[PDB]
Amino acid sequence: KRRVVVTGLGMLSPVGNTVESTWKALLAGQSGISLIDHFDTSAYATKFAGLVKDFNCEDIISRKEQRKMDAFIQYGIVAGVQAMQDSGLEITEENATRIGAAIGSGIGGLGLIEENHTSLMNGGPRKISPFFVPSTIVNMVAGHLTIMYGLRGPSISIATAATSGVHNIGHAARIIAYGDADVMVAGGAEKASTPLGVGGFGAARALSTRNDNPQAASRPWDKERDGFVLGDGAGMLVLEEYEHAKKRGAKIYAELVGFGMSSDAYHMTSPPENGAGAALAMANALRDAGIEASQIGYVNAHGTSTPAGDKAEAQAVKTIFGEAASRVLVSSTKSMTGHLLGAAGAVESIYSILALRDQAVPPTINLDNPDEGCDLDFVPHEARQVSGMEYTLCNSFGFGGTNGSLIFKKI
Amino acid sequence: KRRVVVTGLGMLSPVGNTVESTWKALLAGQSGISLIDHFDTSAYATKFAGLVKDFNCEDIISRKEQRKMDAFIQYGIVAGVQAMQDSGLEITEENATRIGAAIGSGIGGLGLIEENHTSLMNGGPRKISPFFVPSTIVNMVAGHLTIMYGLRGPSISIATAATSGVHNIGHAARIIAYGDADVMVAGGAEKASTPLGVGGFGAARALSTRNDNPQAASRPWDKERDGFVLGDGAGMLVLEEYEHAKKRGAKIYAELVGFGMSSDAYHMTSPPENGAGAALAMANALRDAGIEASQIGYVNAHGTSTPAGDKAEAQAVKTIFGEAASRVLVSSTKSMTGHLLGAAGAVESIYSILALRDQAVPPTINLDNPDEGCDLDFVPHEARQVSGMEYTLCNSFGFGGTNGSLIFKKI
Ligand SMILES: C=C1C[C@@]23C=CC(=O)[C@@](C)(CCC(=O)Nc4c(O)ccc(C(=O)O)c4O)[C@@H]2C[C@@H]1C[C@H]3O
Ligand SMILES: C=C1C[C@@]23C=CC(=O)[C@@](C)(CCC(=O)Nc4c(O)ccc(C(=O)O)c4O)[C@@H]2C[C@@H]1C[C@H]3O
Repeated sequence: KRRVVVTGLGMLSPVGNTVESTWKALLAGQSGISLIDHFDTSAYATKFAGLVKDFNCEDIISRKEQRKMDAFIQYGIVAGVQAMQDSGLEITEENATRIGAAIGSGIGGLGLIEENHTSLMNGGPRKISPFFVPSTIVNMVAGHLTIMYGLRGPSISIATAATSGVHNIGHAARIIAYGDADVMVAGGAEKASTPLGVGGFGAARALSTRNDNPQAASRPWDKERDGFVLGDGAGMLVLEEYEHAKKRGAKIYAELVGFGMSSDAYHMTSPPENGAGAALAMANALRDAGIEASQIGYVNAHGTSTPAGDKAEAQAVKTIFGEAASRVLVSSTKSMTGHLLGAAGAVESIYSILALRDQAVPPTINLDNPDEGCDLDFVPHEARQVSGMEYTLCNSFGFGGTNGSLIFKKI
Repeated sequence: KRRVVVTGLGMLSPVGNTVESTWKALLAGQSGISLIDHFDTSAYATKFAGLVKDFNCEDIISRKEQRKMDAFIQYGIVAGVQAMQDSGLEITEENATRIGAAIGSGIGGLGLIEENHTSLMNGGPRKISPFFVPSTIVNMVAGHLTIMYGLRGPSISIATAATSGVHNIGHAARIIAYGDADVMVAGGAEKASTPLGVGGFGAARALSTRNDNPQAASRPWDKERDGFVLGDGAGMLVLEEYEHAKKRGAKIYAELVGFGMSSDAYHMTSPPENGAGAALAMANALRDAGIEASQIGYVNAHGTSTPAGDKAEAQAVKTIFGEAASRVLVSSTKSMTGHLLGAAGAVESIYSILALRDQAVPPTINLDNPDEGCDLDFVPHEARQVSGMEYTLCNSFGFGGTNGSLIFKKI
């Protein structure tokens, strides 16, 4: 039976352009939310987001290649290179066939979709860029990274809205465990802070409109919450079969032990009050890992800061953890980072892993006045020191009622 | 060890709005390509495509729900309902948790992306539809079908350009075999025949521009070929664990025995001359199925009608089949249907299955003057009667160099 471990990490987020800088900022409760300045937000109900500050790909992507990629792909590539470098893995003719990728995005290249469509409206199809398709489609991060590293193994890209990051990581692990690969770079990337992204999610009445205090906007489980805050970035993990990792002397961050999936079968853009779908996904991951709920020390929640979404997950956690419900720590790092959509489950899996390494759990900031009758410990305001934590669980749910949960185990 | 079989089929294509009507047309060598009339093609270099004729969802999708979905989702839903009905499966509180979906698309809702962006350009973000996001994103076919049927099991959506259909079907099978589900509705849907789709792929110099003879445009392996022909539609299969199918008396079309994946690691929009990536995917599927190349009776090719793409796959088939290379039949149904992109591998898996049932293989029409020095039997012009065919193989390759192959076995 093939075990899967994590041997490399890469990340760009609204609170940092590296894995360690991001983690340090989160443990310090720092918000990465600010006013948007790259497009005129005068007519927009929401005028802020979690932006990647000073993104730099100068020594990573050539000038000729950059022009063929939407920002989401550039972010995904940079984070993937960080992960591959961190892993110390060396690609050879002999193992190239055994290394692949599972990397997705929820919405893909909105920026270049807008640019190409604007061009078409203004001057006809002759003005569409030859790069339109490959610069926008969701699977292009995987495409570029395999070419860059000479990876010939399986490559897939799961696009399940906010569940993407978790599904790609989960299936990369399945692929390795099944025997189709020994290593996979997996994760997600997103850059939806554009007119269509902000305007689109705004049209759905899904975003916080707290323009007067952007850093206090994302407040999961707080009574004054009014929708999610969009965040940009990318998270990538190098997953690897255990004996393969040991043989080459890899550094091992944690083990990936459980992966659960479910569907709400309720409504396209809202969960059932019950949180039955969320619960089933967590139950499935626990069964996959062969452990009980009481063994989980921390749950990095989906917790987007929407009125109904946050309540359903709290109900789901209560259902699954029962008597232990008050003893597990639960936090939503989206309180600081915003919602990275297709990259959310990827960066949040990284947070779940580092929590095991450092035995420290990041807080749900802004939780000033929690919804009434719920006795869960949402790690409000300040990071928490933990002691003999062996397992963490990461939840990611998505439009369409698609759910996913991953469980990581220390060492 | 859990075996996976096919118990239901659903399909909309340019040659028919049902599984049997489509198959009858293909065995008869009928083209489904015609001039586009739903948008003004005056300024477009390519003015034809494979369109779904007289699509009807009146008794399937309510008027209230139709307005929330791009055409690709409406096609995917109709084909999924056809498959679920064909399967005879009855969803209960007891099995709901064991039934899921793996359905994707390569490009998603171009039609409604254009409509929403046009609205934004003309009147600001206030004019974007509240349905923008859920009406366009790739995972919405899976989302709607799970809600419609009350499916609570795993739902994923793989978006790997033209490889989508094969990857979704392959991973649905993996999910069942692993134990995460007993049944999965899997496949793909696409409706990229819009200004951005035709103009976008046209900008890349990837489409045939034979406007004076649209039905002769798609001509895989023919010397006068000049790019692919875009096709719309959707293909869905109900996959099911073997003992589960038998117990309820399901009708069984074929068994899914092998699934292989690879990456070219060559170029974003073209394969290597070698076809090494295509070859590895077929090799992987053969190994997964535990059989030799000589046992395959028919290969339904990726064969899009591009100069370099068709040559690389012919080289790959020669590499894998060697001495048997001239004895296996190879055909590209895209010669009649056009390229359904994210749905191509789904409808083509259906063709691969029916070929086993009927012991008949559809032709590569338009193959008037085959490229020189290649001795493969591409089933030119006319369908072929076969005799003791036990295995078929379906190839699907995609931008980003991502490849996939599936192998189906009779009974
Ligand atoms: C149907 C409704 C009712 C409505 C009312 C209260 C709410 O909380 C929101 C604002 C968001 C629900 C949600 O959490 N969806 C939801 C979900 O199910 C799965 C994933 C996500 C995600 O962000 O990743 C998500 O956001 C909904 C959205 C739309 C309009 C609002 O009035
Ligand atoms: C890089 C080039 C060179 C060029 C020259 C000859 C060709 O054949 C085409 C027209 C298409 C190659 C191809 O088959 N890609 C290709 C591929 O790798 C994987 C999938 C598909 C698919 O359609 O699903 C596909 O189409 C390419 C496209 C672009 C411009 C042309 O001059």
